[PDB]
Amino acid sequence: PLPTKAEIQECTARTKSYIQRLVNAKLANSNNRASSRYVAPANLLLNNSHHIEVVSKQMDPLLPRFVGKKARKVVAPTENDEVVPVLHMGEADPNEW
Amino acid sequence: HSDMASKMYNTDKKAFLGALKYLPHAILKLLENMPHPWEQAKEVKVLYHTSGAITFVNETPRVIEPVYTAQWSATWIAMRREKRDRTHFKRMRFPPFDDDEPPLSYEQHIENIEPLDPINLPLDSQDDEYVKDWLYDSRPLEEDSKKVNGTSYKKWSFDLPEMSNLYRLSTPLRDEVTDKNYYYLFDKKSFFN
Amino acid sequence: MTSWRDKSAKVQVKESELPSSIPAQTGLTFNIWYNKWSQGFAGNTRFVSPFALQPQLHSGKTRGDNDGQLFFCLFFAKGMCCLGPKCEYLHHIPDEEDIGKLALRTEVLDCFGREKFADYREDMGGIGSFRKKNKTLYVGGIDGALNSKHLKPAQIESRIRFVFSRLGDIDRIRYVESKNCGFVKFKYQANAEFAKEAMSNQTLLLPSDKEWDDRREGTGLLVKWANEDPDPAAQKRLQEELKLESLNMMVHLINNNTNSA
Amino acid sequence: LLIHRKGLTYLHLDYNFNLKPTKTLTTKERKKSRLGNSFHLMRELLKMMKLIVDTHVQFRLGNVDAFQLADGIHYILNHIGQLTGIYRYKYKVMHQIRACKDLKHIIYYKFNKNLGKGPGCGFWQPAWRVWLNFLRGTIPLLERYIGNLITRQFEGRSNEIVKTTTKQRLDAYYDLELRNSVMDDILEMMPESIRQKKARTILQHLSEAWRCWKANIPWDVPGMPAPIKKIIERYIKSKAD
Amino acid sequence: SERKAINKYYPPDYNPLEAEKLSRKMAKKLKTMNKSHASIRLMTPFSMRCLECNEYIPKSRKFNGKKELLKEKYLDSIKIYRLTISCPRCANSIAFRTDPGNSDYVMEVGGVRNY
Amino acid sequence: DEINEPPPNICEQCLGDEANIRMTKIPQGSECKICTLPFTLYHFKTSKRSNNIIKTLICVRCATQRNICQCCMLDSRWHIPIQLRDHLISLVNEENVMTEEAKNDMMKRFLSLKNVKLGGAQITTKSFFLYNIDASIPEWKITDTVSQLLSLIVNHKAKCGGLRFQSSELGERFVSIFIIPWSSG
RNA sequence: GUAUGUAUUUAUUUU
RNA sequence: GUUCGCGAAGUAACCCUUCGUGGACAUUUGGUCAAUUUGAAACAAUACAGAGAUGAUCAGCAGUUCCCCUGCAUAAGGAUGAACCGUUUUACAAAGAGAUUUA
RNA sequence: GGAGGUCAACAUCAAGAACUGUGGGCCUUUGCCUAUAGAACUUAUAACGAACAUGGUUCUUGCCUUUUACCAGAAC
Ligand SMILES: [Mg+2]
Ligand SMILES: [Mg+2]
Ligand SMILES: [Mg+2]
Ligand SMILES: [Mg+2]
Ligand SMILES: [Zn+2]
Ligand SMILES: [Zn+2]
Ligand SMILES: [Zn+2]
Ligand SMILES: [Zn+2]
Repeated sequence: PLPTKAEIQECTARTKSYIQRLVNAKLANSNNRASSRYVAPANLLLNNSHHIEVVSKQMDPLLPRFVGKKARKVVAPTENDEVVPVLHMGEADPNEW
Repeated sequence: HSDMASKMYNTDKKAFLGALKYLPHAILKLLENMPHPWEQAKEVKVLYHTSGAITFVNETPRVIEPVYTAQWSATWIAMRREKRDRTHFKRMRFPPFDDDEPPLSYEQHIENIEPLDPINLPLDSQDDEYVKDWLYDSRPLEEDSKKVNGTSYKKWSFDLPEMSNLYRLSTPLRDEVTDKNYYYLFDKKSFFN
Repeated sequence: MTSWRDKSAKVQVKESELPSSIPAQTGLTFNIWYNKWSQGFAGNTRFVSPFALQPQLHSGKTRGDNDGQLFFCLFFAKGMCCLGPKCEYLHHIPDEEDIGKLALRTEVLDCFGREKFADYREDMGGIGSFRKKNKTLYVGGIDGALNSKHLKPAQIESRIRFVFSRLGDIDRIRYVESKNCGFVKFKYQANAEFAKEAMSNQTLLLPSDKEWDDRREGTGLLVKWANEDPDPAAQKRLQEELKLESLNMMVHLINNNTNSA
Repeated sequence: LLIHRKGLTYLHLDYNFNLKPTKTLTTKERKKSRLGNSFHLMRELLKMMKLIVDTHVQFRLGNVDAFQLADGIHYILNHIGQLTGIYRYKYKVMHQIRACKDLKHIIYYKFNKNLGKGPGCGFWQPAWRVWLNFLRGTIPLLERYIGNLITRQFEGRSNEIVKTTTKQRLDAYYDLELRNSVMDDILEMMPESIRQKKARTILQHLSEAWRCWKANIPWDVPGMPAPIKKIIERYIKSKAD
Repeated sequence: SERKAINKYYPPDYNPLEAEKLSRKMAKKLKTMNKSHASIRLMTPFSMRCLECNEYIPKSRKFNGKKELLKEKYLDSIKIYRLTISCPRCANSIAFRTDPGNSDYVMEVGGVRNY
Repeated sequence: DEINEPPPNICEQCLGDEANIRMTKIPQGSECKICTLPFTLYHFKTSKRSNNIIKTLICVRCATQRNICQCCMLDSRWHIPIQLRDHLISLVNEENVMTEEAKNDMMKRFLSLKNVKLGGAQITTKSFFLYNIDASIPEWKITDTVSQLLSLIVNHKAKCGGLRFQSSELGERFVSIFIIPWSSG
């Protein structure tokens, strides 16, 4: 069966929102006071006993924002959980080939 | 911050390089505020970084257009009168300072020494009697209820006699052409065409 | 108490007296961003501290005491602090109470309020590791005494004992005659850090003996972090201590675990 | 701070913002020490500012005069061509200078009329307007450059650095796509096993067949499976066309 | 820092002839300036044959090599130089002479010429 | 996204007795003291007025793998230094569970990115002359004991300790495992 | 378009 | 410290001053950071070396890398930027002939 | 409560010669037709600015060893 209709109006919705989150996440990153025009306590820690409140700090505009971002190279591991079986279905041939 | 060798400046040094991005802006805002000949010393509002990283001149110069033309043209006449007058006119040498002399601190040398009066003009007592008083003020009209908005200084309004005198003084800079028909093949559309 | 507790801390050095910055002519021209010198490399730059502390004489109450701050002034550990009673940090030798206060935060960071790094350092440099509690200071460059030859090693041993002995409770001391090094070991990590920062680049013998007034020309003695002890004896001794202490905290584990049920 | 931070202590700035070496430089110095148009451009620009602010200073000191001042900053704003050297690092500024000279001519012959050839002058409105607007131009431009210069100065240059095809490296890429495209086919015709030895070998046969096509030599191989010869004939026909 | 550089910043005092005197005194104490020797990159005009590994410097080969002002002076006054070149295969130094009277070179110590 | 979304890991201990706490969140902080990669940083103050400031050191990952506290760097449950808990665990079983860690750089910079966990984590002038001394006890113990009952040198190769009080009169006082005897000139 | 590269340990890690 | 007010005292004739007290106004800054040796700039100098394809002397483009540097740069340079130029054995069989041991 | 401020935030500023709300009818909300109320700022030799800069891509040129930097026109 082809995937109905009201099924795609879902995947399109959630995917669209997610991509917007990535894009807007990026446009606020880089160096342009220009590029920003195209754009909650939330923490129950442990048992929530002490709660939390999270608040951002405004950076001194001159000083570097993202004090820790520094270009460096990394080799990533490949964590192999499971094996994908590779399942397929000469003699005189070499004299040809 | 003139002398800093200390470790305590590890941030301020980082702070300097950052401001290096915003300097040419500060050069603009500084340079459009030049005091002009008839004024002695302009006084500006600077916005500085608390660590002394850089100093912005925060304003934009506003001048009444007819008044500004009057002022500048008055200076024009004074220029001509003075070029005709004195025999030896001496153009100052460039650059003003030699490379080894550090820039002299304003809080010592300059602030004590008095302005040494500017251009202005003799004007006239009788003819200009309306406009002789405030013509050369830094901001020409600040306190008036009728003549100007207020200290925010936008939306000038005048009377007839004043505009008569301003119209009189600005003759050397005035457009002088009284009719449209004078421009025949010189308007824009003849240039585009 | 009668000594330190009552009598307020006194200014070690007048602010105008503090040494200048800009270390001298290690190179050709001075450099503004880094504070170093520019081209070439002069003979390696090290010098004895003009300064030293006097534990009962200088140390006294300060503002951190009333403010209840945890961490100690290192410019006091260097005896160089110019803020006197106005100082933000405590002036006195670490005791067992105060380490009692620090005990929760002594794991990540030293007693002076600086984060520890992981790897120690190539040469066993300034600050240690947060992986391994290291209570043993390597004392080296005993030529901080300059060239005076001494009747026996009891001169070196005795003198050092009377030096670090002030700075905190010493678990053991071994000077080595063959290769010039002391190995000094304290009850507490805190006293080890404080002593390290305190006695680095220092001189020796009496307030006046012999060449004393020339002392400032000396090199000064390295105080660095010490490796383990290779001999089997102390290695047994460590293994045992770790054993019994692990045993001791298993008591806590079963007390709060028993409370867990 | 930006000069020393880079590690160059032998380039001295004077107080007129001239940047001069204090030594004769070994080659690796000249390589480390090449400063771009960001720095140098901004250097020239400040040099202009310092220059004007100085003229007004010497007015304030009483050392000059009233009128000599106005003539002074007129002389600056016209002669920035000669007094600065900004025209080196962006040659576009040559428009303004042309403009700033033309106004000069205009202003004089409506001014010196009836009196004098001498230096007396000092109507500086128009030139001021021109240099000012030019400075409006490069605010975002220098923010972009110096933005990269400094963020690169703290954070290091990007590690990826992919590089596009242009006029110089084109042919190399064309070669590369070709040899790849033949690798695929002649790997997919063969029945199973052999790869790397026959890889290198077959691609060599490619190169040889091309050279022999330049030389008009027919390039018969004493033996070789015919379908491979079909393929190589195909691709070398392509490259030929 | 341009390769073609018109000016060089000098200290604000710098009596130049005084620096010529003090630097003239300084010139004796240094190791490099006084080496009596020299280093030059050059070619071999006449080719070569090595006398150690019998390696052949085939015709004209770049070398980093060493020029020396010879105590001889051709005729009454002409300069004459002696160059040395290390062999690629073995560590061996071969020398030249430049005859101003007979334009071609003549060589010694560690190499022979092909005919 | 990836760096923010995992929430921090903090002990209840060092986080203080305050009911509601305000903490700062910086999207790029210093690197770990361990992995040497950027992360998101959190200030806070235990007390409202407390002078001291708490700064999470390590990552969320570099923590989770080791199952410790980002401010303390103590085990998440037992409040134990890492090099200990794996020793207790290693006492059970026989020889295992030591955490082998990451020398160089991209050894560690690599290692922090795998999800494997780590072994501890996986489960969760009067001279008295002194003799007869065990090599083991520290000088600190001795003098403390004397003080409790009512200045010192030891040699540990020797097993011999000398003691000078500030007055023989103390000598009489204390005279109110050892070989004592009282002699000096 | 005036290469480039290697080495430059002084201050002594417990048997 | 201001203001509203109450009470007491004093001047006073409900006002002026002092005293005591009630109420309102005003309400928690700052730190990722402590001031030279021991938590990390980089060149230079000295010694040795001495240049890609080749018999040789040069133009160069690329390609791979957990090397990067100058550059605003997705341009272009940095010796064609550098490193590369070396170490190298098992999906292993089939047939035949000779020597030794064994139901 | 009035006057202001070289104070801030949030709206709006290039289009069917063009805005918004509301009443009524038809289709079945949209949309069409009809009725009514209010429309600040900017526009006809067309535009917020009675002024006037720079950058990117793509083409055409101009210098002309090559790249930045450029020469002068166009479109986006
Ligand atoms: Mg290249
Ligand atoms: Mg070459
Ligand atoms: Mg290459
Ligand atoms: Mg090229
Ligand atoms: Zn202090
Ligand atoms: Zn040879
Ligand atoms: Zn981490
Ligand atoms: Zn904690």
